[PDB]
Amino acid sequence: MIQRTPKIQVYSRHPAENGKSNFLNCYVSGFHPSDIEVDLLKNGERIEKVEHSDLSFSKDWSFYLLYYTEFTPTEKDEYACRVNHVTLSQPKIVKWDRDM
Amino acid sequence: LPFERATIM
Amino acid sequence: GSHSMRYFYTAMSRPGRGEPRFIAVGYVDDTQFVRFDSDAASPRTEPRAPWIEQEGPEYWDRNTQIFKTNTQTYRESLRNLRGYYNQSEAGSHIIQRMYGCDLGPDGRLLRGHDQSAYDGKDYIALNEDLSSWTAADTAAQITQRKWEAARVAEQLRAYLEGLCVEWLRRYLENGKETLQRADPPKTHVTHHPVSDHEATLRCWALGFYPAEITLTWQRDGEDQTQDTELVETRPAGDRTFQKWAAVVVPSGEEQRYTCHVQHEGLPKPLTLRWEP
Repeated sequence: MIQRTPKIQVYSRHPAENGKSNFLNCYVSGFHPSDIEVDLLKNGERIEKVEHSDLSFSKDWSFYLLYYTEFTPTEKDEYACRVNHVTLSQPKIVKWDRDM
Repeated sequence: LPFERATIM
Repeated sequence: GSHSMRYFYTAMSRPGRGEPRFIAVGYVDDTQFVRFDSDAASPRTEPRAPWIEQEGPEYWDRNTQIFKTNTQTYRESLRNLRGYYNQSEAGSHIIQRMYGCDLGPDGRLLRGHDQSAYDGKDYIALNEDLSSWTAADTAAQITQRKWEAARVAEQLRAYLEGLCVEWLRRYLENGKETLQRADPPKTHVTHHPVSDHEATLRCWALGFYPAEITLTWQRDGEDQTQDTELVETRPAGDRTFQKWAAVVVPSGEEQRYTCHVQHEGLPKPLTLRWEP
């Protein structure tokens, strides 16, 4: 079977500003097959109430999903997205970076 | 509105 | 003012973990408006944009009937295709389908689409004439022969030129405040040293709809294609999309570089520079 590994982007809905409520997004895309596990992390710990978009796919047949949760960014809380997929040996962690 | 017929492949 | 409607079907087997899951979603342009999930506690078509919610019980019941029949049809298709490829009963497999209609800025049908795939590979597609099929391999030819016997193409052509277009145009009128509103990108340029002698210029586009945009960097008025890091357009979560493009430049040749932005929402194409 031909399998495709996900691309991962971690970013906020609005420009990030400390102490202002916002949304933390993790967009996974270009993957196949569709089964995937995505968690959002705050200082290494799994965030509880994360939501996600309905399963859809692009013109090349690859799947994409948006995972998101409300959050209030601060100077020193660290955020990340953890992704596992059949194509990956061990989960991938992508850190949230304000300039990315 | 979606296509009304389903056809077995 | 070009518009399209698409439905996206994913059917996935999972041997040892129940019957195959079927899920349908429908879009106008970059806006999803309906879903159906055979796994949901109570499987039924649900609204996913406010402008569809006004449709009556007979719409919802009609959609639900079709998606329930498709759930069962696609279960048989999965069985059939596993056979066509001599595959074992142990692996999981996926059938995908995307179909719909494109309109021009006049609201007239530009063209129709109907394509299916198996395990992420093209399987069978309706040709642009809406009367014949392209089958990818000898397995797909079996599907092609079944589909000619049921006169599928003829049924698709009547739908794509008829109902598909008429309902798209209804949705476009009911959701006109969002579906026919283009929101231009908000844009800026950032500068970050990477070393003493180089810096990163990053050109940002935020808050735009629809997703289609072009972002390019130029050095002395020529395209910097091989040297631009271009990120995939991504959803903000509020209907809008985001994109950036970056170049690493010599210090201080920064002023030789220009970011160019094209989007339907804009009064005029934009040319931006780093503003120290």
